[PDB]
Amino acid sequence: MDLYSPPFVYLSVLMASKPKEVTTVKVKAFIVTLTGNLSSSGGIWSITAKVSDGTAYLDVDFVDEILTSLIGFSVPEMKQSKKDPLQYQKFLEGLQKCQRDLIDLCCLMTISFNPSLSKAMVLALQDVNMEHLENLKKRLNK
Amino acid sequence: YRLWFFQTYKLPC
Amino acid sequence: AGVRLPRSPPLKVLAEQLRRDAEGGPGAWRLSRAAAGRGPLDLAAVWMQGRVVMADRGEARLRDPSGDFSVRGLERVPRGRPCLVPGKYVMVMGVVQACSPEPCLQAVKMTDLSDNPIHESMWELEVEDLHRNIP
Repeated sequence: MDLYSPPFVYLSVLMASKPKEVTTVKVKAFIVTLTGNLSSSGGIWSITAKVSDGTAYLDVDFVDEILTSLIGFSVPEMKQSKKDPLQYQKFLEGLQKCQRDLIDLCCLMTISFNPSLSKAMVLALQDVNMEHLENLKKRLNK
Repeated sequence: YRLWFFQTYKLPC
Repeated sequence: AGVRLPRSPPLKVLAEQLRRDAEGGPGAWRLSRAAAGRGPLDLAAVWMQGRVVMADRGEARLRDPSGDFSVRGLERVPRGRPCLVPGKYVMVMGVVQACSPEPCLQAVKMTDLSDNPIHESMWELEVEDLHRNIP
């Protein structure tokens, strides 16, 4: 099994391939646990987690862009919202939506795997579609 | 077992 | 915070696979792959999916395409979109407590998959595909 085989590959297969360099793969995964709080340090959002695809556990960080899109607010927008109660109330709403979305997250994750640090960055999230179903049928020779 | 999602979750092992 | 997880990953399985292929006992569950001519898989943690057909405090019974399974301890797991009512399609991460007459899990997470029906279309194929790629 190829690391480019659609619709997704497996972490256990990635690790067994013993990659020397940082490697992009797409896996279907959920968050087993978060491993830190949401952080805005550095001027950007980050949060660490352990995900599983059913074949392995993987420490990951999520990119700012993903967390901005779940919350509805960038770090600058969050800071600006502290300047006005009505806007800050909207950020709190966005934060609850994000917390919930991380709890329920189960999707295709494009991840950048650093084999030296045994961890990865999640670059993008994608929901499954009928093409994914068709690719899985084709891979199972059906 | 223990998970964290903005609070701790204790589960039986 | 300082978290603690099952030693092994949540393997994807179907109810019938537990019900009929599991052996060993509490705390030493293993799944037979004698049919596919391969060695036992270790079975603490699982990833299972189904339609909720019964909900009662923190227990649920769920139906996947192969059969029913139970889940205990849902009052303890993270609450996303509420989905512990009949009709919801959900995933469960759990630990295997019994395999027959009816598979039973201790719940670690349960999360809603209802808002995209394509999860349900894919699930049985996912189980099969994952099983093919474990040596």
